[PDB]
Amino acid sequence: RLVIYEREAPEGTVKDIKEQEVYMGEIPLMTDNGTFVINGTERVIVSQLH
Amino acid sequence: SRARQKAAEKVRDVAAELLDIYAQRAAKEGFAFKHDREQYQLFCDSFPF
Amino acid sequence: EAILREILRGGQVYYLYNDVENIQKAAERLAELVPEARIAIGHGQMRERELERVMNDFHHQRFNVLVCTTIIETGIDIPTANTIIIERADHFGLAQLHQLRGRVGRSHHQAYAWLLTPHPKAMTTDAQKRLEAIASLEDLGAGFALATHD
Amino acid sequence: SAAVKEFFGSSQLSQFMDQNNPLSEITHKRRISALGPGGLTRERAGFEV
Amino acid sequence: VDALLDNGRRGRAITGSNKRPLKSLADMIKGKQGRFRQNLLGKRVDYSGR
Amino acid sequence: KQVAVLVPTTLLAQQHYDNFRDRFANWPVRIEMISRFRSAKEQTQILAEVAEGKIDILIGTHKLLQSDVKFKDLGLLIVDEEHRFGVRHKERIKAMRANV
DNA sequence: ACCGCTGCAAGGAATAGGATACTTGCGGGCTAATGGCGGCGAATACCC
DNA sequence: GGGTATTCGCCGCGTACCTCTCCTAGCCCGCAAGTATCCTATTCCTTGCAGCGGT
RNA sequence: GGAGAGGUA
Repeated sequence: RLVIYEREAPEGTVKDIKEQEVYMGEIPLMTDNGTFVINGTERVIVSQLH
Repeated sequence: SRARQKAAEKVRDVAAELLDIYAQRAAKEGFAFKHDREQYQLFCDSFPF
Repeated sequence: EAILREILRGGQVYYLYNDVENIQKAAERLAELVPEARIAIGHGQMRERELERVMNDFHHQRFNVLVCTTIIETGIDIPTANTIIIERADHFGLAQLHQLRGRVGRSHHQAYAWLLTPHPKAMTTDAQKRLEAIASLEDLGAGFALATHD
Repeated sequence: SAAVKEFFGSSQLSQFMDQNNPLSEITHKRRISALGPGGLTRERAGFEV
Repeated sequence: VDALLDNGRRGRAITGSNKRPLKSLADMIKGKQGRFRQNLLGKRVDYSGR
Repeated sequence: KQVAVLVPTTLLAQQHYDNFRDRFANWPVRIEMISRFRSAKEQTQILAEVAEGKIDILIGTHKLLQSDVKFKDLGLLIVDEEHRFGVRHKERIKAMRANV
């Protein structure tokens, strides 16, 4: 959602505001067990201890 | 988005014509110019430097 | 501080941006950055009378900093202009880099030239080679070997 | 997409399953690794860790 | 010529693409992959099994 | 030998016209220019007169290389501010006279 | 009364605007490291 | 100046085999210049007729 | 051809 402040008015006012469903990224989904299927292979992220 | 792809080229060859003009230059002989000492010196005099 | 160094000398500044769609915004972006400079706009796509007005008013010192495209590359007079600020020297041909370095100068006054760079790892490797070449050679007689760098 | 695919594809942690059991799957899904980004080094860890 | 014989002996080392510096006539002699340690290191041999 | 001058803009032609005219201020030589800034009625006499040839020095932009300019005896090409002009515009004049 | 002079109709003429196709450059998008030890030069700072 | 301890960064970091996955690069179209034509339309400049002046 | 993960001895 984009806000545009109208220049003529003082600091912080609304000319108009638009909105649309932007798409960004293809996040992998975990399966029902634990596996992330990445390239037809079946990877697993291990928990890191730091 | 209307900036995608797909324009062709090579509507007219250059290489043959460049070779032609270069061969034509290297075939004929250039002009042997004539130089005048004092006439060129009077032109040098017009140079105020 | 580059703009201030030029204006309290008294001459004028070529500030070149080379994108006409946003040069209007870049004008005020520079203008509240230096509130005491006088900024007008000039580029090759105006109505071919306001351009001449801008350049002649520039020629009569009516304002200090000119935001411009590479229209100035046509090699105008007014040696009082003594500082080039190329805002994005990433995308500019090295021969006309030398040409724009020739634009300032023309005077006994010591001209200046700041070539703004983006962050060094962001840019093209070829741009880095270009900028190392232009940072190596700052003399007279160095135009030709700079073409051997081209 | 580049940032998430680089991590899910090529990291020190997103590793290939041993699938030659049910046991080897279910104990490779609980490995507590002390390596990878922000961690210590395979060759450069003392006798204390 | 100073880049030919040993590129990178200078602080400035000229490269090609992707900022990897070129191999010089030092680099086929320098280090752990030169012509000096390779004969001394393991060379795979014919007529063998495992 | 009908010197021909080529520059890649109108402005450089404009300074060159001053330079040529002011330096050749004492010799029987007629020097002119052509660009888009010249009117057609001036173009139609300048380029026609080039065939006649009392103009010996002619300055201009790409307007010279417009496949209509006919120098009666071309003897010298001078071209300024080189790194423009492609290749075709560079040798399109030499196509007229092989040993220019 | 009738050329003499003026104001307006027109017509062409010239010129801005906005197309097109040509050159230089060059990039942008796009397909095609802060969990270690040791030696040594640098760089000391340090007492003489 | 000048011997002398001292520290700090730069760079080396130690067998053989097997398995699996990740890797970047040139160019077409865009941008900015610049130049030419080509209609068009659109105002501008110039001319010629309509109509009143007058002494 | 390289980097990374594992596994054996």
